[PDB]
Amino acid sequence: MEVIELNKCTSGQSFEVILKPPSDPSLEEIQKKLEAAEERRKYQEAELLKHLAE
Amino acid sequence: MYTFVVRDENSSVYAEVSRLLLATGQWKRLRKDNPRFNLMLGERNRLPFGRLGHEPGLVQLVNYYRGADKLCRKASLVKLIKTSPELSESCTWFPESYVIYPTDEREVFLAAYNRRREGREGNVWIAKSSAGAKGEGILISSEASELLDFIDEQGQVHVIQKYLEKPLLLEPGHRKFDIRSWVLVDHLYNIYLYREGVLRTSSEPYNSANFQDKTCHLTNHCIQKYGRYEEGNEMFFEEFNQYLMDALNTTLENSILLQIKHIIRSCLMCIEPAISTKHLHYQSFQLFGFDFMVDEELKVWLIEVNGAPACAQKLYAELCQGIVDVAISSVFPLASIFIKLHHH
Amino acid sequence: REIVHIQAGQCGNQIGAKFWEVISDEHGIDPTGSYHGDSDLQLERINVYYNEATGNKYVPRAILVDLEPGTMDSVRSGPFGQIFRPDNFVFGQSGAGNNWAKGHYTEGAELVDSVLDVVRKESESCDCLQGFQLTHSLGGGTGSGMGTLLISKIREEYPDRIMNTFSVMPSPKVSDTVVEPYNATLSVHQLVENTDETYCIDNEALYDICFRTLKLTTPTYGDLNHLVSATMSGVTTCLRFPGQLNADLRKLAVNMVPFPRLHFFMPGFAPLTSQYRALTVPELTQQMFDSKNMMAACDPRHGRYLTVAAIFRGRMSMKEVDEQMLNVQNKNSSYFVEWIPNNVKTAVCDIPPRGLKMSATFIGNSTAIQELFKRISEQFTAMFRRKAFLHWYTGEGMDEMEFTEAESNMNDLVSEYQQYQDA
Amino acid sequence: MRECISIHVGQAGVQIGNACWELYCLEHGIQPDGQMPSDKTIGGGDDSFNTFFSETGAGKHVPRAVFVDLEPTVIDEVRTGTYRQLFHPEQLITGKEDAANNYARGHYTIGKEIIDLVLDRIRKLADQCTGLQGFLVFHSFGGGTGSGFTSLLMERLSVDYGKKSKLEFSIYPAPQVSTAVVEPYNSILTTHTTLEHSDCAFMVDNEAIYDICRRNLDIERPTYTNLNRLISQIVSSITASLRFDGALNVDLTEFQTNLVPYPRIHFPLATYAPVISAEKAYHEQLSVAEITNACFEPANQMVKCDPRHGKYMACCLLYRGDVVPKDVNAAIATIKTKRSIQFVDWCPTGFKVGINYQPPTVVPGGDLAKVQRAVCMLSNTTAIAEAWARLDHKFDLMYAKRAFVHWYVGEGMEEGEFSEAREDMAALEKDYEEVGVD
Ligand SMILES: Nc1nc2c(ncn2[C@@H]2O[C@H](COP(=O)(O)OP(=O)(O)OP(=O)(O)O)[C@@H](O)[C@H]2O)c(=O)[nH]1
Ligand SMILES: Nc1ncnc2c1ncn2[C@@H]1O[C@H](COP(=O)(O)OP(=O)(O)CP(=O)(O)O)[C@@H](O)[C@H]1O
Ligand SMILES: Nc1cc(C(F)(F)F)c(-c2cc(N3CCOCC3)nc(N3CCCC3)n2)cn1
Ligand SMILES: Nc1nc2c(ncn2[C@@H]2O[C@H](COP(=O)(O)OP(=O)(O)O)[C@@H](O)[C@H]2O)c(=O)[nH]1
Ligand SMILES: [Ca+2]
Ligand SMILES: [Ca+2]
Ligand SMILES: [Ca+2]
Ligand SMILES: [Ca+2]
Ligand SMILES: [Mg+2]
Ligand SMILES: [Mg+2]
Ligand SMILES: [Mg+2]
Repeated sequence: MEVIELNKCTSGQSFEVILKPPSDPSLEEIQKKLEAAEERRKYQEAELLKHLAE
Repeated sequence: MYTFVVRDENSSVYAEVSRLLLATGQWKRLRKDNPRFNLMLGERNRLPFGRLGHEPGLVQLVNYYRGADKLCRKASLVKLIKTSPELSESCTWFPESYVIYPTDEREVFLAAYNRRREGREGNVWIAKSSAGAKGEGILISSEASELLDFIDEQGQVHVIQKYLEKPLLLEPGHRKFDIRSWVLVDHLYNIYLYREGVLRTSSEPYNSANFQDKTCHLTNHCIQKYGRYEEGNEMFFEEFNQYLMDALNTTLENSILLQIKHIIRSCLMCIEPAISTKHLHYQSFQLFGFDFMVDEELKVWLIEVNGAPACAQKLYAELCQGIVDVAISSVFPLASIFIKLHHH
Repeated sequence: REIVHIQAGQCGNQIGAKFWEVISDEHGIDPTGSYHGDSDLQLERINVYYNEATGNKYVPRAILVDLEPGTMDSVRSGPFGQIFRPDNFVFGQSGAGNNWAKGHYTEGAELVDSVLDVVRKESESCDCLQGFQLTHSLGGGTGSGMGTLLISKIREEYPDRIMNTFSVMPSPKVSDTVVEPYNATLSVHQLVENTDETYCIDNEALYDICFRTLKLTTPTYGDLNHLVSATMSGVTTCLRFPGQLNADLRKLAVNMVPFPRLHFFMPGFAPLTSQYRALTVPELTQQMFDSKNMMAACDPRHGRYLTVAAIFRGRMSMKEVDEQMLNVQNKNSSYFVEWIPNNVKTAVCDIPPRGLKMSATFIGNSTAIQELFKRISEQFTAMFRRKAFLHWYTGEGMDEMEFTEAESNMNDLVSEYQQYQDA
Repeated sequence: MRECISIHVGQAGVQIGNACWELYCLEHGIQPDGQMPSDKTIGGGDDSFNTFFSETGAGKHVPRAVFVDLEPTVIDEVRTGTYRQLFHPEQLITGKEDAANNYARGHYTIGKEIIDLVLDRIRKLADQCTGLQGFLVFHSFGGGTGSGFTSLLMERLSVDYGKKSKLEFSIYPAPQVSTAVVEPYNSILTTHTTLEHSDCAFMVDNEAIYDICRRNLDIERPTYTNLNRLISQIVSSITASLRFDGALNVDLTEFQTNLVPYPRIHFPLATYAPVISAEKAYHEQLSVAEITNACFEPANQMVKCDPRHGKYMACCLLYRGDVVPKDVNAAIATIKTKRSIQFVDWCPTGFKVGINYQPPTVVPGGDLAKVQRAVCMLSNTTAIAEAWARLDHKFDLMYAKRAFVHWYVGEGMEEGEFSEAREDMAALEKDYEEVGVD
């Protein structure tokens, strides 16, 4: 059980105790997904409005 | 009222418990996957402990201790006994055992075997695995080389344990036996030893010559099927105690049961910090089957601990009722057959 | 988050008027629209149902529709008749003669654009319109036929707003004409497609509660409507008062409707008493789940609950409420589907209704509601197989096919409930 | 000195941020009007508290925080409450109508229309930073906004601030504390989309906080205020290293470095002690040994689960108050001989310890008693996967019938995102199993 890396200041202290040793999507891709979801909402609304016009 | 679920259809013990609960008028059985239960009679394998104790307003209890497999698998029992300082390498009631894969103790086993072959001491060992379910996959041999080849043919972990060459033999018959003790640990980690045990006996005389014949050497009830000395190769404590009094001028309590109680206490106290559900968001109890051997000096030896034991037929009623009184109704009360092993 | 309220036809306007009496009282609003309450909790969410006119007057966001003037003259003469914005009375002179086709296709079609003009004028002055609630019966002509025509025109103009109805289901026990099963079946078809939530108020259950429980030998519509206005106050409590949990119409529909067509709710209320006696929390909880307290004449033990909302009003032990709610589920463990976890929600509001120290309102989405639609479908078929009374409808330009389609769709709805009752 | 920007999203994120900044102001001697009499550098500085607060020429100390919600009622409380003078109006962003407990509505429908405005407001805080470390993101798993808008925000922050660290404080759903029925869906959808974008996430299960409040504070029916003040103490002890002089966890990177050896497995378990009732007139002060021991009691964890049946990958102890290293090592010695503390074989068995001498600050008139010493343990244990299994199972029950799925498809989400998200969680559960089980 060894203590290492003891650092002290007026606010407190920090240290390590060892008990045992061991044995992205782009901007365009995001806006594509957003717009694909928006167009699917637009499609469903147009189907609704078409159904209502009937 | 109270609710429970059943997830091991193959449990003889808890089918009877379920039957008792229903016939109190205060328990209702729900479907297997209804999460709103008070009590879970869980599956043997992959039990979802992580889903227990998160139902608002339900006190939840389960009939298994998470982590008790450490005691109830032959491999981990050996590792537990060796590496637990409270059991230590110096433990005197567990036969010399080694875990062998086809961590691994292949070399240290041969080192003690060499001392035995050089010493001309009795050098007979038995190799088994908890994966060898019900009378399958056991080899007893006086040659270490022959034992290992048996392990390599199967693809699972085995333990090599010193076969007890000098067992206590019942008379008449010159015949081997083992002792099963049932132990209930409740949610408070009280340890309750059921008053009644059973001796599983061998029907055929013990023969120290050939270990090729595994019938007078394996006491397992399934392997015996027989019955001429006792009904079903089972002798109960009243008879065995009367035998010990008549043939050996001693009692079951003095010569054997004090040791059995010591061994049960030692094993279960050892793993208590790792499995206790005191201060957990759900509670456990479990019924255990401890298997012991007795040698000719009336020394008791632990062979294995079973985590999902069956019971002797004429004892199902009493013991299952005891499970309800002590383990279930103590948590869920409605509107002794056990010996409490006191500890810490 | 404003709500626009519409009430159509005789039933719709009489139950609507009582709704506004009750919630005006709860919010401290007198019959002249002046606030005279004693708690800021009364005004905090008052804009959900009222506009603020100059002079600190509150005006219901309410539109009153009918094809004959009679019931709306009664409302204007009624107790709170003067709070309604006079421009929001929209009525004809012809009537609809208890005839869905007159409400939906002929007489109603002449009036509906005027109604939509008023609806549009209310929506335009909404900071953020939540949606619409319609009160109406399904057994007559104006509320049933013109009401569902209105719902269809509102959805077309506001397809992204929530549409809710309180719909009174006909019963032979409290019947005006024999054609009610025709009118109700044509309406259920509309509601299946164009509402997000329908509170099914069964005149059979309302009658039975008045007769058996309230011990009223001869119930009147006034007596049935007391039960409705109290239930309506309960179900809208979580929209009208600064209760936590932050519930608007859409959040309510999201939590109550797991499949779009299965949005027909069984409401319930407790207490119903034939009194000054203190009602304990166990009693409220037991009663609100009792079939005898439910306003759709369906036995909940004949099906399974998909979702449940339970609203407690008054000052009571929250811990005792949670306790009793968890208790009632265990006594009814079979009757909740196991494949929607935690499908029972409990809400509390400190403001009790008038004259009660505490009460509880139940909203169940139960598969047992299929019993209501089975009753109607039986009564529909008994007449329709002999084409009885059909000339009243074919004389308004309808074809038999349209009756066949509406019957098919209702029987599909029934089998849908049965399918999830066994899942 | 390196700045940290806090972002609070949805009702849970906003109300918790209120509790946190209230506590920070108490901890740093900042009054509700933003003045800080002890800060003798007027109008500027690079002290440790400046990582969270900027300064005007008038001496106002201004949180580096954005508050985002899709309806205005929660943030309107900020604008009118005790600390209204603290925040610039541009920092408090509200929309018109909320996500209705619908991830797809927060992420796609409404997210699309407000995300650029949020980024613009965040950019304006960033433009005031001489060396931005990155972001602390507070949100529920279960809310439509907390789940759906946060996941969109996290994606765009990676695009706009690719080199910056991102930490989460996430409220995990519990039915005791008011829940929507679809919160399992929202939790999985947001964890899937956010996983690649979070460097370290601190999950708080409302069930655990609820239970600590009932059991230790003797509160029969905890409110959000009760819950949020307890949560803010834990947050404060996690962030105290960024706001005070110190040598442990001094920048956001150090959280990954110390707690997260495998990027996907970035969910440390927080345990906190002691929680003592203020109404408790008689109170006996707990020792370093005792508060350290309490760190291995499931009853004090921010997520109920059993570390004894998992394995540790890292473990930090953060003490506040009257603690010295001697007592910590003596306590650790005793606990290691008494408890089940198993590390994975490829990690050193040990503890990084940080001590801050200022004892915990508590809100005057609140429910927590002022104590002479407290500790927060951050341990990355595989036992926290129990919380993933619970959630994944509730998701499975509903999704097998497609219950409520039409609400999400109706907002333009494809049904495939559900199974995609669920298969990612199944892989996450497999990662935990591979690390932790023998
Ligand atoms: N601990 C805590 N949890 C909260 C708080 N507010 C809400 N929650 C939890 O957060 C979840 C609800 O999500 P919210 O944050 O309220 O929803 P939202 O992000 O505002 O999204 P919307 O659906 O648009 O309202 C539930 O599980 C609540 O229990 C809070 O102040 N503290
Ligand atoms: N070290 C040893 N010395 C002598 N006999 C032994 C022994 N180990 C095992 N045996 C015998 O072999 C039999 C079976 O052993 P074991 O109990 O390990 O296998 P098992 O799990 O398949 C049956 P059970 O579940 O009833 O214990 C025992 O009844 C015992 O008689
Ligand atoms: N008229 C009402 C009233 C309520 C009430 F009061 F808010 F509970 C509700 C309701 C809301 C809700 N929430 C959840 C999230 O917070 C917003 C309100 N969740 C639920 N439930 C029922 C099924 C399980 C969830 N139901 C619905 N309709
Ligand atoms: N509960 C209740 N039901 C009513 C009331 N008035 C009519 N009904 C029922 O509603 C149906 C008649 O429809 P009605 O509203 O009178 O016709 P409309 O004016 O054309 O919409 C029948 O089922 C009646 O039993 C009422 O005030 N209360
Ligand atoms: Ca005309
Ligand atoms: Ca017009
Ligand atoms: Ca300064
Ligand atoms: Ca990144
Ligand atoms: Mg066995
Ligand atoms: Mg009429
Ligand atoms: Mg919100």
